Amino acid sequence: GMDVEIVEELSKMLAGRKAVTEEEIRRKAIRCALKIMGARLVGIDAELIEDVTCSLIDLHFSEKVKIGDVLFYHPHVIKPEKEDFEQAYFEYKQSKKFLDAFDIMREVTDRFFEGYEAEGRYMRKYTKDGRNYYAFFSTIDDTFEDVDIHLRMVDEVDGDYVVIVPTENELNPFLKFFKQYSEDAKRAGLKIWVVNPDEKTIDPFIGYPKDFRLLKGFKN
Repeated sequence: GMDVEIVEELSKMLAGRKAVTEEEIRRKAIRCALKIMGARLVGIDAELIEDVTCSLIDLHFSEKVKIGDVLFYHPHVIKPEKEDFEQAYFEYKQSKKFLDAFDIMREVTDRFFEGYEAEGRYMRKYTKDGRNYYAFFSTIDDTFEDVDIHLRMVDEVDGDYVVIVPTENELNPFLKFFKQYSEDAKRAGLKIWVVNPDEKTIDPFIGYPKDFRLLKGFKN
């Protein structure tokens, strides 16, 4: 905990912003919850994230402006200009992509880990014969930014820690991570696996399980 401390971390990330979306707040709330709780995130329910997001929308983005099918939120007499909507929109796309992929990722990862027993939503813990895997669901751009969190996470769990991210359309997201952090990831033993939400497949980007019986579950 606490819910208050997560709401304080979220309010640091959004300082100076004139517009946000609920899906952006929701995504960054899961990432702040991780930063503050680490492994204890396996015990967190969706209701913590509901309460955190409603901190910020219902620093305080109280006032609604609808642009097409997207609901933006802004402060009281702070007026969002084009540039603020454009950034809020870039963040909405990023966040919606993760959020749309989220449940398919947990389906594909469960299927990879059968029949390990499974618990958790935002971090998911898989256990079979006293052997544990810990899966955090994110995106590669987030993982890039949150890399210090993930590097420390590998030593904090009794088992293997894996970040599960979706496929991207461009090369740069995965390519810039490789250039900047692949060696740090290897040295720390951080695993990152890639889910195709369309094809319902999973593939390693960085790192492998330590059981040949799981290697069956990868696409290529």
